Amino acid sequence: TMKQLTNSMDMMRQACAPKFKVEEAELHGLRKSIFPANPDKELKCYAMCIAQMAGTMTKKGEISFSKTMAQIEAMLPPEMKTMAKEALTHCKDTQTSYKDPCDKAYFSAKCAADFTPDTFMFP
Ligand SMILES: c1ccc2[nH]ccc2c1
Repeated sequence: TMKQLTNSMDMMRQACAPKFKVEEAELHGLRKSIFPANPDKELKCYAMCIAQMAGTMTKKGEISFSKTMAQIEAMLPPEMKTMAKEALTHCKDTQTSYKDPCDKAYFSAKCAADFTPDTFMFP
């Protein structure tokens, strides 16, 4: 149900957010696909914390396509799996443009948020 998904996301937020000096409005906006254009590293590294928590960012700091697909199939309602997978496919190479894995995580999520703002949700 959406409550199971939302509660899951809140859990990840609560584990990651305290470790970073994020601005409250900026953190809140991510849940509804509102991604600041050029935020400070606190918000970007929060996004990495979340990716690592979802187990989709490796130790080496790459975002795994297969692991993100699997998370999509497990966590999303059947009516949302298709756009999420299309978003992932559209944004799969965003990470190759950034050396810093906080940028990799943040701008890959931002890519997905820009691509499908009506559906994307971030912890
Ligand atoms: C940021 C970027 C890519 C991601 N895949 C799963 C979580 C996540 C967060």
